[PDB]
Amino acid sequence: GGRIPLWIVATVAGMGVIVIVGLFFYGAYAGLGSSL
Amino acid sequence: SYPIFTVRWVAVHTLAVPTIFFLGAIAAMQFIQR
Amino acid sequence: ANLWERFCNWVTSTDNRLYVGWFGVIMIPTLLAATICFVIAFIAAPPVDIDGIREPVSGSLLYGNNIITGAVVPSSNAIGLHFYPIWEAASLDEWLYNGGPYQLIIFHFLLGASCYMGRQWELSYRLGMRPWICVAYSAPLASAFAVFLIYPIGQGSFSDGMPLGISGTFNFMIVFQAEHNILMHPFHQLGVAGVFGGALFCAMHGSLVTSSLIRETTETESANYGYKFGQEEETYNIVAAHGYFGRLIFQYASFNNSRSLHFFLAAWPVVGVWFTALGISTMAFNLNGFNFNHSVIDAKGNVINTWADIINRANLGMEVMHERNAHNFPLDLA
Amino acid sequence: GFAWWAGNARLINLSGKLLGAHVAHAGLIVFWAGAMTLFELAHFIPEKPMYEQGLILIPHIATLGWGVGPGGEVVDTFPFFVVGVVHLISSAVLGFGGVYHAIRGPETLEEYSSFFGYDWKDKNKMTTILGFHLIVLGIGALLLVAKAMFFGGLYDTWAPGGGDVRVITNPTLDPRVIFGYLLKSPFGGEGWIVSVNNLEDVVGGHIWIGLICIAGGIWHILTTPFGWARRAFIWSGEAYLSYSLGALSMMGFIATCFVWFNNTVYPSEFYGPTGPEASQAQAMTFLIRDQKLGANVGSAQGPTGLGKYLMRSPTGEIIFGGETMRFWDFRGPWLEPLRGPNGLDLNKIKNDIQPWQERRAAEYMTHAPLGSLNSVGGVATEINSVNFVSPRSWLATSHFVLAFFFLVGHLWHAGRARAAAAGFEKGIDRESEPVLSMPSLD
Amino acid sequence: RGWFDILDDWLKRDRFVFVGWSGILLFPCAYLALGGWLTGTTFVTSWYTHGLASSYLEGCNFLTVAVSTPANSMGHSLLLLWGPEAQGDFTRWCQLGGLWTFIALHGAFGLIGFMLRQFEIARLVGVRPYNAIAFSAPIAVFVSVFLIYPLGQSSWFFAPSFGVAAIFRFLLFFQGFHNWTLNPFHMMGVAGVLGGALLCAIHGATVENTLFQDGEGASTFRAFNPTQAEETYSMVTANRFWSQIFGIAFSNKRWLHFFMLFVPVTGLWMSAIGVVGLALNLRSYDFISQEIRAAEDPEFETFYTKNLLLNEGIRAWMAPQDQPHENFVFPEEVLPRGNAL
Amino acid sequence: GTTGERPFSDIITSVRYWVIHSITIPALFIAGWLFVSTGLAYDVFGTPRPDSYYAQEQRSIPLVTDRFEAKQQVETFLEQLK
Amino acid sequence: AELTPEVLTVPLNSEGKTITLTEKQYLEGKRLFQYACASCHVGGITKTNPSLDLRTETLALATPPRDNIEGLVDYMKNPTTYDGEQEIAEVHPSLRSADIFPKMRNLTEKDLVAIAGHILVEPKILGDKWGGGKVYY
Ligand code: CLA
Ligand code: CLA
Ligand code: CLA
Ligand code: CLA
Ligand code: CLA
Ligand SMILES: CC1=C(/C=C/C(C)=C/C=C/C(C)=C/C=C/C=C(C)/C=C/C=C(C)/C=C/C2=C(C)CCCC2(C)C)C(C)(C)CCC1
Ligand SMILES: CC1=C(/C=C/C(C)=C/C=C/C(C)=C/C=C/C=C(C)/C=C/C=C(C)/C=C/C2=C(C)CCCC2(C)C)C(C)(C)CCC1
Ligand SMILES: CC1=C(/C=C/C(C)=C/C=C/C(C)=C/C=C/C=C(C)/C=C/C=C(C)/C=C/C2=C(C)CCCC2(C)C)C(C)(C)CCC1
Ligand SMILES: [Cl-]
Ligand SMILES: [Cl-]
Ligand SMILES: [Fe+2]
Repeated sequence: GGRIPLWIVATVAGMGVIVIVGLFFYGAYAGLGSSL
Repeated sequence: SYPIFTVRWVAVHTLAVPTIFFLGAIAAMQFIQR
Repeated sequence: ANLWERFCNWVTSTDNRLYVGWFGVIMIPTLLAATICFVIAFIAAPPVDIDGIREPVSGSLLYGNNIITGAVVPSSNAIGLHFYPIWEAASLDEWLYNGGPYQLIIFHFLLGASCYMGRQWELSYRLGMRPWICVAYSAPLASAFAVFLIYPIGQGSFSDGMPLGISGTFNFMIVFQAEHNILMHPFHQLGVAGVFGGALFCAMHGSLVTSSLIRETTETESANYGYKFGQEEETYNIVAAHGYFGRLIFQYASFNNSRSLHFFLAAWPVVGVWFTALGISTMAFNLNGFNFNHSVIDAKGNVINTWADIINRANLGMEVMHERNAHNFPLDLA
Repeated sequence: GFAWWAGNARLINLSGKLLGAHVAHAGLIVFWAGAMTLFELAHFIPEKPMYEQGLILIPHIATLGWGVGPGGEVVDTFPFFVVGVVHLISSAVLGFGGVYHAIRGPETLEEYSSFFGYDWKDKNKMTTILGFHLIVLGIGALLLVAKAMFFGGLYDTWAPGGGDVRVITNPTLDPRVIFGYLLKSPFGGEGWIVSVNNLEDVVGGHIWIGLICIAGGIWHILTTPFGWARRAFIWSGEAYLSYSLGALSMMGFIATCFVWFNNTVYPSEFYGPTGPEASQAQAMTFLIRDQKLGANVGSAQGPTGLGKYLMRSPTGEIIFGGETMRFWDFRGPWLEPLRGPNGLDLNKIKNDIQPWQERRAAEYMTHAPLGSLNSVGGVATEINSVNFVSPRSWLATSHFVLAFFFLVGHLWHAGRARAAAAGFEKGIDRESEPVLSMPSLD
Repeated sequence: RGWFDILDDWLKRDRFVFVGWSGILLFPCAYLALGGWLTGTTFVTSWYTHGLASSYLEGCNFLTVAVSTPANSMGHSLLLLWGPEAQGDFTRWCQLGGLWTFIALHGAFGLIGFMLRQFEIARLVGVRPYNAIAFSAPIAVFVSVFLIYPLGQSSWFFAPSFGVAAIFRFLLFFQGFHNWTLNPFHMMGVAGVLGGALLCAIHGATVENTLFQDGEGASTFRAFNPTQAEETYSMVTANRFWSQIFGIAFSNKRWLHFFMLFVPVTGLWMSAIGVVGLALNLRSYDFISQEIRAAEDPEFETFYTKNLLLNEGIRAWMAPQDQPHENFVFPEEVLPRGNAL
Repeated sequence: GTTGERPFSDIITSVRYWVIHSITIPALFIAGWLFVSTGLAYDVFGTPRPDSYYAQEQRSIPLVTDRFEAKQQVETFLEQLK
Repeated sequence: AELTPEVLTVPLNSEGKTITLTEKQYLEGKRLFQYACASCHVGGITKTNPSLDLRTETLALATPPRDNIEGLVDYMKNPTTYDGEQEIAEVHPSLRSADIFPKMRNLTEKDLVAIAGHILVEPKILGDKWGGGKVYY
C-alpha cells in the first residue's frame, strides 16, 4: 500500500533520468553525430 | 477493493511500454562508431 | 499648505484622470520628445547613411515610402556607439544625414518606458494593491532594451540596432539569423514557447470562462449584460469549467484554484519572454545558436547533410548579401 | 505563514539560523572557487593560450602577477595550485560554522548576546553592521594595493617588451584623474570607468576606495540615520535585501561591459582579444598582406569611395576602413606603436610594422569572440572543426543574465517590502477597499 | 435498451480518461500520429527522398531529427502502405516517405476526433461549446499548412517536414521565396499571437495583484475556495488602476474573457488565409511602385529593396541542396554575393 | 474526486508493483538495445549503415526520381553497394 | 563507402613513391591538425590569406612542391613562400619557430607525418569541399 517511501522512489527515478540524459549528452561528443 | 486492469491501465501501458523499449534503443545508439 | 506640499499632493493624487506620479514627471516629457520626433521623422526625414558608407537609405513617406517600408533609420556606422545629440552636429542637415533622430528617439523612449514600469509600481502603492504588475511589464521592456541598446553595445554600433519600421524589423531579424543562428538558440525556442503558449492559454481561459457563464440574459441580448460592473458574486461557474476541462484531459491536469490558474497565466508568457530578451542580449556578445554543420559524416568521411545543413545554406545566402557594399575583408566579425 | 516554496522567508526573524544560512552559503562560493581552480589546472596545458582552454579563474590569478612572466607566458603553475587548495580547505571551515548555526546553534541570537543579536528595525544596530562590513571591504581594496606595490606587482599588458609583471611604484592619487573617470560619459570613445587603461590609475583608484570605505565604515558606526533618510526609506529586512539586489544588478551590468571592452585589467593574452580588437586585427592583417604585394594602402579607394584600408573618423583621425570604422576607439599594445598625433601613421605603416605585430594580429583575428553554444568557433555559418568560445563571451553573457535577474528580484522585493510595510501585501481588505472610498474618475 | 444504448452507456462512463463515441476516432488516430513520429525520428532516414540523415540511429539529435516529406516525384500520392508505390513492402514504404502521409492523415483525423471530443464532453457536462469553437483555429492552421499548401504546389515534398530544424528551414523558405513577412495576413496573425500572449500575462498579473485578503497567510493561494460565490479579486480596483495607467480599462468581466478567446483565434484564422494564397504562389512579394522607381533610380534605396536582396541570396544558396530533384547546378560565378563576403 | 481506479501514488509505492516492474522495465530496456546492437533496426526500416550511404567513389545521392518505379529504383541503388 | 587503403595511400616524395597510412594515423593527423592548424586552415582554406589553400592542386604548384609527405614535413619545419623565395618561420608556425608558436613544441616527427598525411587524404574524401570555402559548405 505505502511500503516504499515516496521520497525514495522520487530520488531513484530522478537519478535514473539524469543517468540517461547524461548518456545522450555524452553521445553528442562521440561516435555518430560528433563531427569527428 | 480496487481493480488492476482498467481502461486507465491500458492507456498507461500503451505509452510506457514502447517508451522504455525506445530508450533502450537510443541508449545503444550512443556507442555506434562510423 | 506649503506651496511644495501642494505640488506634491497634485503629482501623487489618485484623482487625476491619468495618474502622474514622480515617475510620471520623467516619463511625460521624454515620451513626448520621442513621439513628436518619431512622427516628424517618419513623415519627412531625408535619407540616412545608416552604414557609414555614404549610401543613404530612404525611410520617410515623403521620400517615396509607404507605411510598410517606411522607417526611422538607425544612425551611421561611422558614429558607432558615440553619443550624437543635435548640439554635436554642425547643422541639422548633417544631423539628419547621419541618423541623429534615431538616437534621440530611442534614448528618450527607453527612459520613458522604464519610467512607465516605475509608474505601474507607484499607482499600485497609492491604491493599496499588490505590487507586481510592473514585474510582468519588465519582460516586454527588457525585450525593447535588448534590440535598441544591448545588441548595439555588443556589436559596437547603433547602426545594428533595430530600425523603427515594419520592413526594418524584418531586415533586423533576417540579418540576426544569418549572423547568430537564433532559430537554433534555446532561449529563442523558449521565447516561441512563451508566445505560442501564451496565445494558447489566453484562448483556453477565455473559452472556458465563456463556456460556463451563468444564464442571466435572454437570447435577444448580449450575454455581456449578465455582468454588472462591480457585482460581488462570480459571473461563471468554475466547478462546471473544471468539470468540463478535467474530463477533456484528466482530472488533475486541470485547475480548480482560480488564484493558481491566473498566476500560471501570468508566469508562462512572462518567463518565456524574459528568456527571449536574454537570448538577444547574450547573442549581443556572440554566444550563438547551436551549430551542427557537418556534424554527421559517414564511414569514409563524406558529409551526410541534415536539416541543420540546409538551414546553413539559407543562412549563407543572407550573410553574403546583407550590406553588400560594406565589407572589405573576408570575415564579418561584427 | 509561508509555503514550502517560499521556505527561506521563514528565516527573516530567526537571526541564529539566518546566520548559518549566510555562512554555509559563503562556503559554497569559496568551495566553487577552490574546485574550479583545481579543475582548470588539472586540464591546463601551458603550450596553449589560456583562452583556447575555457579558463576563467586562472586568468584572474595570472592578472594578479602569479605564475606568469614576460609576454604572459605561464612560467610556474604552483601559485594556481595553492590558491585553489587554500580556497577549498577554507570552505570546510565555513561549511562547518554554516551547518552548526543552521541546525544546532541558538535559533535566535538576541537572547544569547546583545552584540550579535539584531532587529531589522533598529536603525542604529543596522548601520553599525554596515560599518563593520565597509571596513572589511576597505581592507580588501587595500590588499590589492599591497600586492601591486609591495608583493611583486601585477601583470601589465602595456609594459614595453610585450607585457610583463611590474611593480607599481607611483599610483595615481590626483583626484582629478581618479574622479575624472567617474564623470566620463559611458558612450563611445569615452567609456566611463571601463576606459581605465593603466595600472597606476587602477592602483590609485583602490587607495581612494580603501580609504573612503574605511572612513565610511567609521562614520556609520558613530552615527544614526538623519531624519531625512529616516522618512525616505523602508526599514525592514526585505527592504534591505531589495536595496542590495539593485546594487548587485548594477554591478553585474558594469562587469559585463568591463570584460567585453577592457583589455587592461582583462589582458587579451589571457582572456583573448576583445570584439573591437579582433575586428581591428583583421583590418591590420590584410593591410600587411596587401602592402607586401605592392598595394599602396594609403591611396587605395574602396568600392564606396571610402578608402579600402584607411579612412577618417568623423573627427578626422586616420583609422582602419571597412565595417571596423565603428571600432576606431580600440586601443591596444600591438597597435599603438603605429599611431601618430593624427591617428594611424602612414609612414610607420609602410616601414615599421614588426613581425610580432603581424603574428599578434593574425592570432587575434582568428580568435574573435564569436562562437556557438556548443563551442564551435567562428561565425554562425562555419563548419565544425575549431572548438572555441572566447572567455570574454562566456563571462559577458553569464553576468548579463545574472544582472538582469537581480534587477527583477530588486523589483519583486522592493515592491513587496513597500506593500508589507503599509499592510496590504496579502490583498485588499473587503471592508476597507481604498478605491471604493475615492470619487470616480468620471 | 438495445445494443446501441448499452454501448453508449459504456463509452460515456466517468473514468480517469473519458472515452465517448469520439474516442473511437480520436484515440487510435492520435496514438498512431504520435507513434509514427517517434518511430520515424528514431529509426528512419530521409536519404532517398531528400539526401538527408533524419533519425537518432543515423546520428541526429533532437533538434535535427525529422520525419521528412516524400520525394517530389511522388506528386500528391496518398502513399498508402498497400498502394502502387510501396506495394505492401513496409521497408520501401518507410524509405519513400510513407510515414509522412501516415502521420499527416492520421493527425488530421485525430484533430477531428479531439474537436468532436470537446463537443461531446460539453454536451454531457452541460456547458456551452466555446472551447470547441476556439479549437477551430489550430485546425485551420494545420490543414492550411500541412494539406492545402502542398496540394497547391507540385508535391507533398514542399509541405513542412515533422521536426524542429526542418520547421526552421520551412520558415526560411517562406521568407526567401514567398517574402511571407510582407504579407498582411501573416502580420494579422502575428498581432493575434503576440496580442494573446500580452492578454494572457496582463490578465494573470492584474488578478494576482488585485486579490482580496481572504486569509492570513503570506501565500495567497490558500485563500480561495472553488465553491465560493464571491469574486476573488476586485474588478473595481483593477478598472481604476488601468484607467489611470493606460487611459482605458475593462469594466465587463464577460467581454474581457470573450475578448481573450477572440484575439488569438482570429489571428490564427487570418494567417491560415494567407497560407492558402501562398499555396498558389499568390504572394504579396513586391510593391510595384517601389520597383519602378528603383529600376529607374539607382540612388533610391529602402528597407524593402534591401530585404529582397537577402531573399535572392536565400533562394540561390539554398535551392540546389533543398530541391535536389531539380539538379540545380549553379557555378560560383553566378551566385549573388556582396563585396568580400 | 475519485472515479474508482486505484491511486497512482498507492501503486508505485507498493512492493508488488516494484516486484513486477523491476523485471519488466529493464527487460524492455534490454529488448530495445538488442534491436539496435544486433542491427535488426537497420534492416526493418531500410536505414543506411555508415558505410552504405554512397558507393566508394560515388558522389551522388540515390534520389528516387519516379513514382511507380520508385520501389525498383531503391533496389537498384542498393545492389550498387554489394 | 569506407576508409580503404587506396584512400589512405598518398605520395611520399616527388619521385612517385607512395605510402599507405593507417586509420590510426589518419585520425591522429586530423586531431593534430585541429589542434595546431585549424584556427587558420579550417576546411583546407587559409583565413589570413585566402589566396592560398591546402588543395592538392595548389600544393603541387608550390616551389618546393608540397603535394607529398616530404614536402609537407619540410614545410612544417622550414616554411617558405609559394615560390620558395623567402623563409617565413617568423610569421608562420613551424618547428624552427616553436619558441614563438608554442603549440609546435611538442609535435614529434611522427606527428608531422600524420598531419601531412591528413592534408593529402582529405581532398580525396571531400573533393571540392576541401579548400573550396563557404560555397561548398
Ligand atoms: C541575494 C539574493 C536573494 C535572496 C537572499 C532572496 C531571498 C528570498 N526570496 Mg528572492 N529573488 C532573487 C534573489 C534573492 N531572493 C532574484 C534574483 C529573483 C528573481 C528571479 C527573486 C525572486 C523571488 C520571488 C518571485 C520570490 C522570492 C522570495 C524570496 C524568499 C523565499 C525564497 C525561497 O524560499 O526560495 C526557495 C527556493 C526555490 C524554490 C528554488 C528556486 C529554483 C530556481 C528558480 C531554479 C534555479 C536553478 C538554476 C536556473 C540552474 C538550473 C540547474 C538545475 C539542475 C536545477 C526569500 C526572502 C519569495 C518571497 O517573496 O518571499 C518573501 C517569492 O515569492 N524571490
Ligand atoms: C543556499 C541554500 C540554502 C541554505 C543554506 C538554506 C538554509 C536553511 N533553510 Mg532553506 N531552502 C533552500 C535553500 C537553502 N536553505 C531551497 C532551494 C529551498 C526550496 C526547496 C528551501 C526551502 C526551505 C524550507 C521550506 C525551510 C527552509 C529552512 C531552512 C533553515 C533550516 C533548515 C533545517 O533545519 O533543515 C533540517 C535539515 C536537515 C537536518 C537535513 C540535513 C541538512 C544538512 C545541513 C546538510 C549538510 C550537508 C553537508 C554534507 C554538511 C557537511 C558538514 C561539514 C562541513 C562539517 C536553514 C537556515 C527551514 C526554516 O526556515 O526553518 C525555520 C524551512 O522550513 N528552507
Ligand atoms: C560572520 C560570520 C559569523 C558570525 C557573525 C558568528 C557569530 C557567532 N558565533 Mg559562529 N562561526 C562562524 C562564523 C560566524 N559566527 C564560523 C565560520 C564558524 C566555524 C569555524 C563558527 C563556529 C561557531 C561555534 C562552534 C560557535 C559559534 C558561536 C558564535 C557566537 C559567539 C562567538 C564569539 O563569542 O566569538 C567571539 C570572538 C572570537 C572568538 C574571536 C574570533 C576571531 C576570528 C577567529 C578571526 C577573524 C577571522 C578573519 C577576519 C577571516 C578569516 C581569514 C581567512 C580568510 C584566512 C556568535 C553569535 C558560539 C555560540 O553561539 O554558541 C551557542 C559557538 O559555540 N560559532
Ligand atoms: C555599502 C555602501 C553604503 C551604504 C549602503 C550606505 C548607506 C547609507 N548611508 Mg553611507 N557612506 C558610505 C557607504 C555606504 N552608505 C561611504 C563609503 C561613505 C563615506 C564617503 C558614506 C558616507 C555617508 C554620509 C556622509 C551620510 C551617509 C548616509 C547614509 C544613509 C542614507 C543614504 C542615502 O540617502 O543614499 C541616497 C543617495 C543620495 C540621496 C545621493 C546619491 C548621489 C550619487 C552620487 C548620484 C549618482 C548615481 C549615479 C546613477 C551613478 C553614477 C555615479 C556618479 C557619482 C557619477 C544610508 C543608511 C547619510 C546618513 O544618514 O548618515 C548618518 C549621510 O548623511 N553615508
Ligand atoms: C478509426 C481509426 C482509424 C482511422 C480513421 C484510420 C484512417 C486511415 N488509416 Mg489507419 N489504422 C488504424 C485505425 C485507423 N486508421 C489502426 C487501428 C491501425 C493499426 C492496424 C492502422 C494502421 C494503418 C496503416 C498501416 C495505414 C493506415 C492508413 C490509413 C489511411 C487510409 C485508410 C483507408 O484507405 O482505408 C480503406 C479502408 C476502409 C475505408 C474500410 C471501410 C470499411 C467499409 C465501410 C466496409 C466494406 C465492406 C467489406 C470490405 C466488404 C468485404 C468483401 C467480401 C466479399 C469479403 C487513413 C488516414 C494508411 C495510410 O496512412 O497511408 C498513408 C496506411 O498505410 N492505417
Ligand atoms: C543549511 C542547509 C543546507 C545547506 C547546506 C550547505 C550549503 C552546507 C555547506 C557545506 C560546505 C560548503 C561544505 C564544504 C566542505 C569541504 C570539504 C569537506 C573540504 C575537503 C577538502 C579536502 C579533503 C581536500 C583534499 C585535497 C587536498 C588537500 C589537496 C589536493 C587534493 C585534494 C583536493 C583531494 C541545505 C540547503 C542542504 C538544507 C537545509 C539546511
Ligand atoms: C577603484 C577604481 C577606480 C575608482 C572608483 C571610484 C572612485 C568609485 C566611486 C564610486 C562612487 C562614489 C559611487 C557612487 C554611487 C552612487 C549611487 C549608486 C547612488 C545611489 C542613489 C540612489 C539609488 C538613490 C535613490 C533615491 C532617490 C533618488 C530619491 C529618494 C529615494 C532614494 C533614496 C531611494 C577607478 C575608476 C579610478 C579605476 C579602477 C579602480
Ligand atoms: C508507425 C507504425 C505503427 C505504430 C507504431 C507506434 C504505435 C509506435 C509507438 C512508439 C512510442 C510510443 C514511442 C515512444 C518513445 C518515447 C521516447 C523516446 C521518449 C523519450 C523521452 C525523453 C528522452 C524525455 C526526457 C525528459 C526530459 C527531456 C525533460 C524532463 C524529464 C524527461 C525524462 C521526461 C504501427 C505498428 C501501427 C504500424 C504502422 C507503422
Ligand atoms: Cl542588409
Ligand atoms: Cl570589412
Ligand atoms: Fe480570468
